Amino acid sequence: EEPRIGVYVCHCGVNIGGTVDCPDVTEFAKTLKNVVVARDYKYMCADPGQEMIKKDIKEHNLNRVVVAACSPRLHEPTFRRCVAEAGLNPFLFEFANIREHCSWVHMHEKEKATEKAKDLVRMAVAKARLLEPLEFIKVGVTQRALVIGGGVAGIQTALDLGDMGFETILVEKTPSVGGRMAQLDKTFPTNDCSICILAPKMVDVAKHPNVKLYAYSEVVDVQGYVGNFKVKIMKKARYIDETKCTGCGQCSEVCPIDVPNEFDMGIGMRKAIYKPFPQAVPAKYTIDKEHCIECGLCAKVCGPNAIDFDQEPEIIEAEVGTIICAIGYDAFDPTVREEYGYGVYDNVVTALELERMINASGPTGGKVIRLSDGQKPKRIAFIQCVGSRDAKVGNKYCSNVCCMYAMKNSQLIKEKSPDTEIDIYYMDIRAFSKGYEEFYERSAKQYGIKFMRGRPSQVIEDPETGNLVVRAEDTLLGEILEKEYDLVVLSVGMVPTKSADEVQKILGISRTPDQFFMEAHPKLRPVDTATDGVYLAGACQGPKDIPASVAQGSAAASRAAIPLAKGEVEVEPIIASVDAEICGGCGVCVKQCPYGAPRLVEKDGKVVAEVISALCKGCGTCPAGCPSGALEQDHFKTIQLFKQIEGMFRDT
Amino acid sequence: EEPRIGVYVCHCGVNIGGTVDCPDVTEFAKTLKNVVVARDYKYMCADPGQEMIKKDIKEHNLNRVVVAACSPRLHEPTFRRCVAEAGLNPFLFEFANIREHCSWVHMHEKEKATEKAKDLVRMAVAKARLLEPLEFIKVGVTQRALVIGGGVAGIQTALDLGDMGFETILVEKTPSVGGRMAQLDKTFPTNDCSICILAPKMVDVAKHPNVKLYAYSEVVDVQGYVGNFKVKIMKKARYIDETKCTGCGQCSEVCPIDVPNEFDMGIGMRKAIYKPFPQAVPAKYTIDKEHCIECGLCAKVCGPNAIDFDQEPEIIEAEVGTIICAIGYDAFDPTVREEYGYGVYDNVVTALELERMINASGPTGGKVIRLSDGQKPKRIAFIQCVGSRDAKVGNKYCSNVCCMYAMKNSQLIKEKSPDTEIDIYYMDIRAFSKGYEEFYERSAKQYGIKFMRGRPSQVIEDPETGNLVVRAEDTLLGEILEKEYDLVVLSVGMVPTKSADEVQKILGISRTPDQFFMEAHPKLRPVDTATDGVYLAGACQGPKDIPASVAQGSAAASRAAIPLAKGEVEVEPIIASVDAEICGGCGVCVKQCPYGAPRLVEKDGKVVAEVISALCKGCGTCPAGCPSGALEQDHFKTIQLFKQIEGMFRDT
Ligand SMILES: Cc1cc2nc3c(=O)[nH]c(=O)nc-3n(C[C@H](O)[C@H](O)[C@H](O)COP(=O)(O)OP(=O)(O)OC[C@H]3O[C@@H](n4cnc5c(N)ncnc54)[C@H](O)[C@@H]3O)c2cc1C
Ligand SMILES: Cc1cc2nc3c(=O)[nH]c(=O)nc-3n(C[C@H](O)[C@H](O)[C@H](O)COP(=O)(O)OP(=O)(O)OC[C@H]3O[C@@H](n4cnc5c(N)ncnc54)[C@H](O)[C@@H]3O)c2cc1C
Ligand code: SF4
Ligand code: SF4
Ligand code: SF4
Ligand code: SF4
Ligand code: SF4
Ligand code: SF4
Ligand code: SF4
Ligand code: SF4
Ligand code: SF4
Ligand code: SF4
Ligand code: SF4
Ligand code: SF4
Ligand SMILES: [Fe+3]
Repeated sequence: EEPRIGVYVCHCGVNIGGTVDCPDVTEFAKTLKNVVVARDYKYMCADPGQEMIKKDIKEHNLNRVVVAACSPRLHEPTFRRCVAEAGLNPFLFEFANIREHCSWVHMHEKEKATEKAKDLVRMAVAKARLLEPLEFIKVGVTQRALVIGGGVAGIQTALDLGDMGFETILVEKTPSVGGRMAQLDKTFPTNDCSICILAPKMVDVAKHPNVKLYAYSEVVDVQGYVGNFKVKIMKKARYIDETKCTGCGQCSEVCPIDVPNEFDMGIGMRKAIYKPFPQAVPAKYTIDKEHCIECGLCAKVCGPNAIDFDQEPEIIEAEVGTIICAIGYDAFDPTVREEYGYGVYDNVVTALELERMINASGPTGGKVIRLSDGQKPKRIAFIQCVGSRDAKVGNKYCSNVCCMYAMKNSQLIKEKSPDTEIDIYYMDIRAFSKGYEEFYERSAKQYGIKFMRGRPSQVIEDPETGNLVVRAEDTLLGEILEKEYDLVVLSVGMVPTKSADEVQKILGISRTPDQFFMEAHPKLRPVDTATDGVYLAGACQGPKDIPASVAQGSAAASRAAIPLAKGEVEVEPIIASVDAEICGGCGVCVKQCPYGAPRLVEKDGKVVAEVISALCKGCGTCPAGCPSGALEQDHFKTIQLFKQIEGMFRDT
Repeated sequence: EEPRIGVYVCHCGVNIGGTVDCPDVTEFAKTLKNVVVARDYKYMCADPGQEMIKKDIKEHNLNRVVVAACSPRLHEPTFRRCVAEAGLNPFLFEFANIREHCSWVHMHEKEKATEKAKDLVRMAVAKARLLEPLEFIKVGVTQRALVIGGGVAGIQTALDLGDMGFETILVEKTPSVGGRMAQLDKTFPTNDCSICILAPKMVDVAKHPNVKLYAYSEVVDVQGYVGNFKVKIMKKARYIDETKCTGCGQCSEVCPIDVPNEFDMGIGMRKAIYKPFPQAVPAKYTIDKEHCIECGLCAKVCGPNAIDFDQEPEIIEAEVGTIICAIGYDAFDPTVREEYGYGVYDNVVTALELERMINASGPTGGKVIRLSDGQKPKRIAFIQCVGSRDAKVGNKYCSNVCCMYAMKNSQLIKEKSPDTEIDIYYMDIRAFSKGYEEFYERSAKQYGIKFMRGRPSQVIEDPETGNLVVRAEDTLLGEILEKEYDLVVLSVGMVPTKSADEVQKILGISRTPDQFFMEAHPKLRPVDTATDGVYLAGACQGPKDIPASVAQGSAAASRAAIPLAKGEVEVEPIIASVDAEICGGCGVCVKQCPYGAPRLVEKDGKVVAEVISALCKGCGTCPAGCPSGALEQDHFKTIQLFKQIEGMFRDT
């Protein structure tokens, strides 16, 4: 049948129309072969736009639709549903990106943007002509979810999913769940005890009938696609019998190797054999082989003889339908900001270190003290925006929680020591949510915490006393201050967790300019990722506080429960297949597929290749590498791409 | 059975122990009748403390436990589970608040705080003896949800729930869904059209097989409890047949009466027969009988003969298991801040009015013009924090979105008119989320938008030109500015929607100090309300942007789907019941219950009262008002409270 194309040019208000002469693109579109209808409209995704496309498909008997608008990554599915509702196969629809790829990047070159939009429409029309109707692959959904990361976000997702009756697996890297919230002393704006409100949830998750918690474990491989993921979990060896482990802690005294306690941010000192924190769930010990010397002194003291160095990590194979990534974040390392002297001056600390110092169960026994002499500081300075809103360190974003935790900890220090003078050096106080501005008002009126508007230039240590001097301009007075302090606290920003690189490669997700994981759309889909069946929850998606993280955990559980509840999802048939009449079995394609989909086989007495459709993810590498042309990826066939290339220069 | 009590005194590190002599309280506790065990421990809510109680319950065959520590509002559930795990009924457990209520408020009066702690332990022990074992009530959950409010939040909740396969009802007050987002032109920080994200969602929700949309309707009554709500929806009369209506609008051209358009904030003029905005869903028309003259001119042009002036509102009865409140918000009315002259000066407008002015489909055709002469403003001033962070107007909170929308609309005005000079008068720029600080950086570096740190003192109009003068201190220079402008935009804050009062009374939910709806807990239950089966989503819970509102919509869908998925929920048994042998049917209790649980009935030839257990929420008002003592609230019986009162002065 002959192509009958409908070209729709969107103005997107003035986002496109303001730069691209949309009516002119529409007139040009009509001059192309097979383009029987062409219209321009203010909002193509809106109800009148979709109804326009639909009505035209029926009235003008179109078999190809071209939408010249935003990015397919945003609305390709929207328009596929719109055309499918009118009876047109969704793979006979072609998107032409003239907004993100044209109007938004060529704002001061309108005539050239208009010319570029015409070529992109022509390139789309060129591919559209040779597109073919494909059947969306209906696949089943394994009734099981996987949550990676055991913090407040991941815990919330697994609790909601388990409460809905869905089998859920929760994988936690460290020996205990709880995340950074377990390291905090109290939480703003209520000043609630962090662990005192988090432990009940850690307990609920550990004994939930629908949640399988795998602590001290890591996801090492994820294969498959939405509804059919095959996941490999490595249950790391603690080198201590899990069942015979009482969790008393008497084998650590003998250990001669001291390791800096990660939980205490490097202030505290733990042993090779240890426990992360007192309220840890599950309550069990672990041997760190990265620092263990295998002297066996701990084994001589250990009664049960739970210690076993011949313990081997177990690889667990599990099948899940959806995956929620909630690996959280790490605190920025301020050593780079050399003028603040972190790592040089003893009394300059990060706010996360301060949290561990304030926390009752911390290394200093809940006592805020100077690391140089052990004395309690009488004067303290908080420096805001450390590692945030700073191009020199590559973090041009706001870490969201630093203004609030700085004011919070200042209140906690005042409650414990009212005579302590506290000054906060800031640019903007961001107390933007419920009770936050009130919390800010309170810090000053009730606790007498002082605020200086001015980002400090440098910190200088007095080598005689260990005291620090903060150099900064009081911008509200137009004068330079040089105030002395007993302790300087750096309000460090949030950065992606160290393992984020590994987790990205395993799930196949992307990152935003801030290096955190990328959501499908900031407003249309805040917890979904462009990768179907993979969602996000918490700080790994971007800097945010506890409630925002808990809300995302719940949101991710809802989004992740949709495929599980439906029990069936539709996946793209943009897969590779071998033309047996052309394949002479050269074997080049076999090793190119990382999923082993193409395989050599005997057919009609000779050897040919055959793609196992289910294992093909649709990359297009093997057809590109096929020297006979027998292999072709549906929707990205060489001929289709060839016509698309011709389209940039001429009509074909 | 004789009470066997176990009293546990917590030190909470030194939070209690540092003020209250805990070992002394423990000694005193042992002198009370029925106390078999009494122990003091550093952290009772920790694993060792919980195991200590569980072990003692079994080893000393205890039937009552008293924990003298923090507030039951924090750990009552924790200790309930702890004792229930040891076999002790959770209602035989009694909390004594000696931290929030004693050690934390009597820090400088240790002796008296110790004496007070002893009395509180004695008061608890006194009630404990007469406590009884109670069993939770199991009720079924109607597999249906109700979403009130058709904004982006409510739409998101309805879509997720419907996508999960749950029958959902979406009630929208105005003739179209979309909310305030529908009124915006673009949305920060992506500068997408509001329609980009919202319209496809409006489209989907209107044709969702599991969602019943009731536009131009209001919930007028809600009765029952979680899983068993009986709701009444009033389908208001549009005076047009929706099934017959095409939504062409030939009628709008013929109608001779002009009504101010609410959607355009009074800056637009609509007709008696109308469609809120061009992209409205349902794409149907409505007749405002408040202004219609009944000339019947619109009926002459309507082909399908849809106009019916004899239309009567229909009351729909529906049964739902859960309810999600997403009624949104209203823009603050700045008339009160008389110094800014809103409602006096023609060229002083609110940012929401500006949104309608700058929207292509708005009254001015997307042209920002002065309302005094129709001329385009060459100089514009944005005043931040209007109606927020201000005690004089009673709004001491941050409205969250004003810094961002002010910078967004300034970018939009510059794209349309680069020669326009824009100055933003602010205190703090709150660009706190992903891409926000970047958006802020961009407004200044790319668009040349200027920022003045100074909350303006007043605006003064030139009566001859209509131009405004902004009086403010440039705090970063310590000088007073008196700059002239062609248009002043007031960045109005968010306040609860007008109907919030009516909805609050229907659902039985509370409000936080900012007048927005109150969440169960800020940190851990951000979308649940203290009223079981009633959840929140969006701006009605507090000022927030679209990304957060969509996330809450999804979060609410997850939380609201838990009871629906379980199909069974439990209810606290701290309810009222009548002792038939004592009740002589005096009828005093009946009218005291706002839920109508106590009812008069005939039993064995005589009249007696009978509480319908499921309708009792457990307030204790009718038993308190019962003159025969036949009515009692389990867990708060008069005798139980009497002993508690005696306990303050002596041992019972
Ligand atoms: C100094 C400071 C003070 C703060 N104060 C407050 C406050 O007072 N109130 C407030 O609301 N918020 C506060 N915040 C923000 C708060 O810490 C976060 O909102 C919270 O930690 C986010 O929880 P999360 O689960 O998203 O991430 P996380 O808490 O970091 O949890 C992530 C979890 O996943 C695990 N994990 C990491 N990588 C992997 C992997 N590859 N595989 C498996 N598991 C993995 C981690 O070990 C961790 O347990 C503060 C932040 C800082 C830095
Ligand atoms: C001037 C301005 C500019 C803004 N710009 C941005 C921006 O650029 N980006 C951004 O992210 N955010 C922005 N915001 C914030 C944004 O408007 C909100 O986040 C968003 O509208 C939240 O939608 P909602 O569903 O929570 O409430 P709403 O949008 O207010 O929707 C509430 C819905 O419920 C309905 N309703 C009300 N009462 C009842 C009842 N009794 N029964 C039934 N239905 C009822 C209403 O008719 C309405 O449809 C801006 C706000 C303002 C004021
Ligand atoms: S290894 Fe043995 S001594 Fe060490 S905590 Fe476990 S049970 Fe106790
Ligand atoms: S064998 Fe390893 S864990 Fe045990 S005492 Fe020696 S160094 Fe410590
Ligand atoms: S939340 Fe506050 S301290 Fe933190 S990056 Fe933003 S402005 Fe800076
Ligand atoms: S690369 Fe092509 S010709 Fe070679 S075996 Fe594979 S499909 Fe056949
Ligand atoms: S196109 Fe080829 S290389 Fe790519 S996933 Fe498919 S079978 Fe593998
Ligand atoms: S039981 Fe209450 S008072 Fe005691 S340690 Fe726990 S939170 Fe603190
Ligand atoms: S989202 Fe895409 S189709 Fe919709 S108005 Fe914007 S550019 Fe147009
Ligand atoms: S003329 Fe009739 S069909 Fe057309 S929009 Fe008006 S009421 Fe609806
Ligand atoms: S009958 Fe009513 S709706 Fe129709 S034209 Fe007259 S005033 Fe307008
Ligand atoms: S978001 Fe900005 S303009 Fe709005 S109340 Fe807060 S500080 Fe003021
Ligand atoms: S108030 Fe008491 S005595 Fe009177 S009818 Fe009710 S239960 Fe009976
Ligand atoms: S105790 Fe309260 S809720 Fe219960 S039946 Fe009596 S008045 Fe109603
Ligand atoms: Fe506690």
